Amino acid sequence: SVGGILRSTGRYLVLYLIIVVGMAYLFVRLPSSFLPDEDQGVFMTMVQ
Amino acid sequence: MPNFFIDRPIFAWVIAIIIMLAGGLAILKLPVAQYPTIAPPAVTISASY
Amino acid sequence: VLVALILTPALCATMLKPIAKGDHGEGKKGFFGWFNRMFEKSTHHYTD
Amino acid sequence: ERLSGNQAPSLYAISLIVVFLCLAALYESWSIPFSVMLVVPLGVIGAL
Ligand SMILES: CCCCCCCC
Ligand SMILES: CCCCCCCC
Ligand SMILES: CCCCCCCC
Repeated sequence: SVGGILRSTGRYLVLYLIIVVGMAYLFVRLPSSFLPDEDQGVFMTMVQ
Repeated sequence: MPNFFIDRPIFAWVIAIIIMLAGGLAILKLPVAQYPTIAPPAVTISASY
Repeated sequence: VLVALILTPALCATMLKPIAKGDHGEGKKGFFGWFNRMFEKSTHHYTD
Repeated sequence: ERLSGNQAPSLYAISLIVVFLCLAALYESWSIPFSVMLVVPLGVIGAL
């Protein structure tokens, strides 16, 4: 199967660029934070 | 070491480029002044009567 | 000294042009030709 | 937030440059390293 891919080549060069553009899309699409909120077994309630 | 890098000219270039790159990044972060701290430090006690 | 032991030798092997036996740049025509003849002559004065 | 924030993209760019250089020293070629460098996007896509 690897031996067959070497004969083609051209097709898998295009498939690679689709993954790189797909990666570039997912990167920008995914929101950004710093550190997630952890369950610490404790919390507080404010009363004003 | 000289004989090693005569046969490996790309290795020799890689060492040089990495040093130059590290230097380029240092120039951005490095502070600037006329002198460093050459003056000896002083403490002043101010009082009023 | 590290540049002189690592980079400088690597360049001298790959970059430098071959110099023929006996050639001290006296054959050059222009300023360099005059300087090379002047310097080679000054070396004989010094050594003597 | 305002002053000193997004500084990751530049350090990622430095990483890929320094990795390419270290690979070039290992294989003694400017071309061969790219055979390894082009595998990075195949890993990043999965994490994303
Ligand atoms: C063989 C040429 C090396 C290129 C050096 C680049 C320095 C930034
Ligand atoms: C390069 C300087 C040479 C001068 C020699 C003087 C001897 C008389
Ligand atoms: C990062 C510098 C690469 C230079 C490549 C030179 C190819 C002959």
